[PDB]
Amino acid sequence: PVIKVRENEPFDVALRRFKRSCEKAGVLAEVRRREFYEKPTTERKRAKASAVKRHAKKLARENARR
Amino acid sequence: PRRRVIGQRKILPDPKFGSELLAKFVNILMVDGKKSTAESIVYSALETLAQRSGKSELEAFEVALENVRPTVEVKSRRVGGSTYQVPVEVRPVRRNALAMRWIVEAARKRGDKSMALRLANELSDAAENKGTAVKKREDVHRMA
Amino acid sequence: PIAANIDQIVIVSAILPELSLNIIDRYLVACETLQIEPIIVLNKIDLLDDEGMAFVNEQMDIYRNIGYRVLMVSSHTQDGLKPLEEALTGRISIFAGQSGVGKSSLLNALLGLQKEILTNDISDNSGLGQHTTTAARLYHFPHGGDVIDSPGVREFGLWHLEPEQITQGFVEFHDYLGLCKYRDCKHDTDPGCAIREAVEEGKIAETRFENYHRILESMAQVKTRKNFSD
Amino acid sequence: RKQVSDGVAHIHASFNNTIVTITDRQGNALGWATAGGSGFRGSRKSTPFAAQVAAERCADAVKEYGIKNLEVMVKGPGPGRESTIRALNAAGFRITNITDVTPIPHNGCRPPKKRRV
Amino acid sequence: FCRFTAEGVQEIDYKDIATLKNYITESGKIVPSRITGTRAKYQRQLARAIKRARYLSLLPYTDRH
RNA sequence: CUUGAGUCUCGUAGAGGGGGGUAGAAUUCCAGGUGUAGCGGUGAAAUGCGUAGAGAUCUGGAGGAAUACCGGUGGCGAAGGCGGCCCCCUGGACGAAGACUGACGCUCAGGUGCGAAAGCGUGGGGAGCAAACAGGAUUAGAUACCCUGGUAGUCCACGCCGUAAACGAUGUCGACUUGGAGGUUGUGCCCUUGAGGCGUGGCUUCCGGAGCUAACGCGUUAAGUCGACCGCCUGGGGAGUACGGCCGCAAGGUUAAAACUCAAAUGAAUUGACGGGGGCCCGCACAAGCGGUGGAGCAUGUGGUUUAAUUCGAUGCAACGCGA
Ligand SMILES: Nc1nc2c(ncn2[C@@H]2O[C@H](COP(=O)(O)OP(=O)(O)NP(=O)(O)O)[C@@H](O)[C@H]2O)c(=O)[nH]1
Ligand SMILES: [Mg+2]
Ligand SMILES: [Mg+2]
Ligand SMILES: [Mg+2]
Ligand SMILES: [Mg+2]
Ligand SMILES: [Mg+2]
Ligand SMILES: [Mg+2]
Ligand SMILES: [Mg+2]
Ligand SMILES: [Mg+2]
Ligand SMILES: [Mg+2]
Ligand SMILES: [Mg+2]
Ligand SMILES: [Mg+2]
Ligand SMILES: [Mg+2]
Ligand SMILES: [Mg+2]
Ligand SMILES: [Mg+2]
Ligand SMILES: [Mg+2]
Ligand SMILES: [Mg+2]
Ligand SMILES: [Mg+2]
Ligand SMILES: [Mg+2]
Ligand SMILES: [Mg+2]
Ligand SMILES: [Mg+2]
Ligand SMILES: [Mg+2]
Ligand SMILES: [Mg+2]
Ligand SMILES: [Mg+2]
Ligand SMILES: [Zn+2]
Repeated sequence: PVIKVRENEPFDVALRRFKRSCEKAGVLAEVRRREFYEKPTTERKRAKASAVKRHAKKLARENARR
Repeated sequence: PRRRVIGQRKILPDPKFGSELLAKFVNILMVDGKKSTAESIVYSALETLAQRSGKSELEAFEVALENVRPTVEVKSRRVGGSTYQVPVEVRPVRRNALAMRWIVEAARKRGDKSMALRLANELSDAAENKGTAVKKREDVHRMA
Repeated sequence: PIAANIDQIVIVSAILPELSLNIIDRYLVACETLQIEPIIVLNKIDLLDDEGMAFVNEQMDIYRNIGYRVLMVSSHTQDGLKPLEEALTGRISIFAGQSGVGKSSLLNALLGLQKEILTNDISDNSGLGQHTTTAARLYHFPHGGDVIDSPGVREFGLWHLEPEQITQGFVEFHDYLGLCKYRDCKHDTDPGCAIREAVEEGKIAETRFENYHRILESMAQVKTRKNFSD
Repeated sequence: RKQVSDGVAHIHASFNNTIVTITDRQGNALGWATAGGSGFRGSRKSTPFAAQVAAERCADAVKEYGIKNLEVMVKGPGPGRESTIRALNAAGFRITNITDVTPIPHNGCRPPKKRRV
Repeated sequence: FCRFTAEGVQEIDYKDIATLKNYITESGKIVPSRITGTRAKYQRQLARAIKRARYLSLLPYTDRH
């Protein structure tokens, strides 16, 4: 979020570090996931589905070679 | 090209200046395969251009096309699912052709009774960044 | 088909259930394609105030200015039916229109059928009325001829009709066929569209032109079905 | 009219409009622009280039204040956040400090329903 | 990674502000355990300590405040 | 009698429960400061708000509700469920070692209790959200989706309701049966120890062997192999309906038919077809180009119209300088 410029620093590098900082916090994803209410049932189902997809991907990572 | 991005073929230099760009110019100006008419027109226009610009007529052609060559142009993209314009840079080989194309069409629009004269006049105004050839280049830069 | 061996249709519209310069135009196009003589009636003028009557007549005249028989009748007060009765005599007339417009009530008033037997009549609620009459029944006119009560309808869309048949259906367009410089003149923005300028100077009803265009574009939406209509 | 010589550029990058204001470091406003008041309307209004325009549209009317350096506080998800300050630097302004002040609640309030688009 | 267990710590202390501040971002957010490498019980102790510190204003809740 | 069951001693982890404080963001509102002309919203708009000064920004205030990050395939609880921090009261589980009692056990018709959300009663509270409703758009209509508002409700106290796809669609308890990779939480030994290696418990996740299953799949947390007890089923509709009983303030809940009607209804899986489902890979399909057609005159074919006859056939691509 907060990025303070130094003396004799090009403005472009300051811009790029500020944007990469703000996107390191994922603030845009935060303000977008809080735009509309999400019933906890849908939240739970999507979280669980993402998790099982992650498990299946990590399984495919190690079942091909073995 | 969906599958094979084929390479472009080579053009032969012009028998009066050995200049690949001049040959490309006459190939662009050509109409109905009448190469001889085109070469007559281009040599006449180059020589009168030389008379106004003094020495180095082939070089005068080079700087004329330079003063109107495009750097940035709008490009269409359907990735969004709707028509989307984007400003993009142009490779040198392509902007050469774009400059030549803009020159020849502008000359045809000029009229005044002779293609030789139209081409020469457009080239002469192009050499000094004028003649509306630069204005068409300027407007497509503004559209970035 | 709704009813056969018909001689005349009477487009029954009413201000309260819905006012639709679009359904009337769709009906006019249809009956023109079917060569049946139409007639426009507007029911329930009792609801409109005298100012409102002068506000509805100066666009009901749109059709009487192209010859269409346009009448205004109040079924509840039996007001101005008498010319409708005259126009109904000795012909076969199907009463058509949206649900709630008063087609059944108009028939009760005109036929003067015995009190024991009357058509179902429920009042409209909120935006649109119920569909009371779900049948098509013939009735013998007292003086002469026959009428037919029909069920109310929502969409009289015309995807079966060819696009040219819609230009023919608008009777105020024959005065300008072949006057467009582009022969295949879609007439919307094509240069030299005669009816474009015709409606620019007020020769044509703007609402009619817009309705023509919008029903054309409606046919594009309903051409999705691959079923056949021949 | 009065040269503070130092100040702050506050941005407001909504998905509909971008609001760029200038003020003293104390929050009393001097000049403010908007992509809406910039002659861009509708989908044309919510464009990054519209915010880039509003940048100068704000910078001009505070030349009398003539703040030399400035710190920018951008808040909002709307497109154009970076382009306003990119344009502002192209106007000769020097950015002392960039910072994001996007309001984030800790689960404080119920947001509106999901649009069944 | 897993420095706490590696030092066999018994309880993480909220009062320390030099040690556990290696576990928050500049925005003051508790860094997840996937990257700090700390273990579950110690991650929970860390979160509780950090919230305690926040309450007594030794650590900021956010960079803004 | 002590092996099942239970007690005691010492510790561990935990959004377990009830009550009370408190914190920091954020929304809204009020008041004030700066200051201009728009704000807001959509695919696009409009309604709406703003010159009395909106929106923006700063300061102060008020109120309600919820606790980003931690956060997890994590934990706890009989289930429903439980998420800031702290205090008070309180339930369960697990581990090591040892002592203690001595079958004290399992299941459970009736019965009792708990029990998401919505809803009901009384009384508070009400920021945001939002059935109903008001309005603007779209549309035949929009009575919907979208937009601007917005009441009950959502929160608290006390009662009532007692139902959910209350689901793992898998009753409880016990025993036995090949393996692998994890997560979490105890604990022993050995290490030079952080590490690290040997073990040994609890809960939990994903594969998979035998075996089982209609198949899908289950697979030591079985849907395997067996015991004990309970609940439930007997084709699809009619119907979880009628009547009666009980319960409820009411909404309704529970128990629960029959007449009548059909030869099906259904579960899994197979092949294809289709999708306003995805992944592609090609094609002058598009893009990039060059020249056209579409306007004019004429040539020619066709439709139509005409005619005594304008012979017949070809009619989306794939008929129309076609048979000819
Ligand atoms: N105020 C008013 N109401 C009228 C008038 N004529 C008829 N109505 C009422 O409007 C309603 C029309 O219902 P009905 O006649 O069945 O409608 P319909 O147009 O025949 N079609 P549908 O059967 O589908 O409803 C009835 O309540 C009728 O009594 C009239 O002149 N004024
Ligand atoms: Mg009727
Ligand atoms: Mg279909
Ligand atoms: Mg909204
Ligand atoms: Mg003994
Ligand atoms: Mg019982
Ligand atoms: Mg409730
Ligand atoms: Mg209540
Ligand atoms: Mg009340
Ligand atoms: Mg709403
Ligand atoms: Mg409307
Ligand atoms: Mg309480
Ligand atoms: Mg049940
Ligand atoms: Mg069940
Ligand atoms: Mg069983
Ligand atoms: Mg029991
Ligand atoms: Mg398995
Ligand atoms: Mg039966
Ligand atoms: Mg019942
Ligand atoms: Mg192309
Ligand atoms: Mg032609
Ligand atoms: Mg023929
Ligand atoms: Mg034949
Ligand atoms: Mg041919
Ligand atoms: Zn026309």
